[PDB]
Amino acid sequence: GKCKNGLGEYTCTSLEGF
Amino acid sequence: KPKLLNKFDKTIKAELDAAEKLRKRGKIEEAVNAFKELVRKYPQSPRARYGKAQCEDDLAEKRRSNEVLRGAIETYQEVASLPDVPADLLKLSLKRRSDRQQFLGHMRGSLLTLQRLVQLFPNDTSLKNDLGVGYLLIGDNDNAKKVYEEVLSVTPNDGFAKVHYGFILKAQNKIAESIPYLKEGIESGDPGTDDGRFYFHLGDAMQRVGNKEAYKWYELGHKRGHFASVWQRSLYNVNGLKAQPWWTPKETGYTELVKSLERNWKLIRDEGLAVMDKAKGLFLPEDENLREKGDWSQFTLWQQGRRNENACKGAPKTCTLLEKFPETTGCRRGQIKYSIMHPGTHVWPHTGPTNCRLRMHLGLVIPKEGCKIRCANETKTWEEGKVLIFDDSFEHEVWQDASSFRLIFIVDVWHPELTPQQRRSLPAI
Ligand SMILES: O=C(O)CCC(=O)C(=O)O
Ligand SMILES: [Fe+3]
Repeated sequence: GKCKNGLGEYTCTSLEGF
Repeated sequence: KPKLLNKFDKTIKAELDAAEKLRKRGKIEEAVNAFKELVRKYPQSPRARYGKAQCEDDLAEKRRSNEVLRGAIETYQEVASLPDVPADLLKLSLKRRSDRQQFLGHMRGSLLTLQRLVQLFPNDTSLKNDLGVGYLLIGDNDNAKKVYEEVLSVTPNDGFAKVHYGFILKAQNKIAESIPYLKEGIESGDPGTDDGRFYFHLGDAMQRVGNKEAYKWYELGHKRGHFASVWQRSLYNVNGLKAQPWWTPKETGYTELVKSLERNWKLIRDEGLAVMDKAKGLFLPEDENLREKGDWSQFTLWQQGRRNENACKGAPKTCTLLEKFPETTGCRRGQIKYSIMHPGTHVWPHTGPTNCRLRMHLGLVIPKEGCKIRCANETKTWEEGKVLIFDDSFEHEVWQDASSFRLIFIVDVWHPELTPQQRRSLPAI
């Protein structure tokens, strides 16, 4: 899920390394 | 301390130390070569293999290369496959493997590594806590919950497990049940509990049950550096951006966008009404547990700076109008969407995730009574054909007590003080 309007997810950004 | 040397490795400590000294002195390419030579001569050496992996890790940092890091991740696994690996080394190698897999976004790979760690070290509660994080990162709250229930069954006062169990309960709308876990977890002071996410959700859970202590926790979270202020509680921030709950068009600098929305508001309204009448399934119910009650749905045209092509087939003129304004279409930390709210709706006080956007609202169908929005300490109402602008990183709240539907158009823009460099490099939200 995405943090569209709140902070409901554990993390809001994706992990892509460097 | 750690015991990293097996019997044979103690016999080659001089060579192993010489290679590690090169690494510690920053001669990474020489250190890589030294450990590669040791792995050649002593293919079964766990310390030599770990040294190779550590050098590849440092080299990946030096070259900012995901592929070099992928090599290190494999070598860290090779350490675990070697004979007679000391227990401390096995844990360090697989822990770093999982951590680097997470950095790369290989979340299922980290999960398999964390599962192996728990199988190899069944009495290590820290490793189970790390497995729970692995499940949380992949979005598997059900399995994460079971992990923290296992931890709390053996160590009931593990504060890391308490805050994370509390976080899961809150996400599942078990608000009352979540409060003691979040509160006791934070109060434990255990490593990993001093985290803005737990302050954020403890205070919010308290607000939802009417516990007036919520803002003492927001105050503490601010004092400990997690929140810019007690009112502005976003966690994905660029420090120093102008912080104000309400903005005028001129203050944002986006006056051409505002003029376009207000001059052309009726076409935007009409396409929204047409979707309501003939394609109402394009309106999706709000799905972030932000409603106490009522009906609230959104029709999204842009998200994370990406146009939804199918959605724009339903509002083609509005999407054509908006494409001239990359300050909103390219806002990778915002959306562009219709928002309908019906009578009997109360939206809980909440904050958005980031201070990097401002949120514009164009009134489209506004009943004459019953609709209002609070941001921080100030409450306003919408007008048909007019734009309001607030910073949703500040706590805000909405009520719908009219006798018919209320339709607005929500347009997120980059914070005006973010430079183009920043707008290009911030990760999407
Ligand atoms: O009034 C609405 O439709 C949404 C209010 C809101 O929470 C927001 O715009 O962030
Ligand atoms: Fe909101």
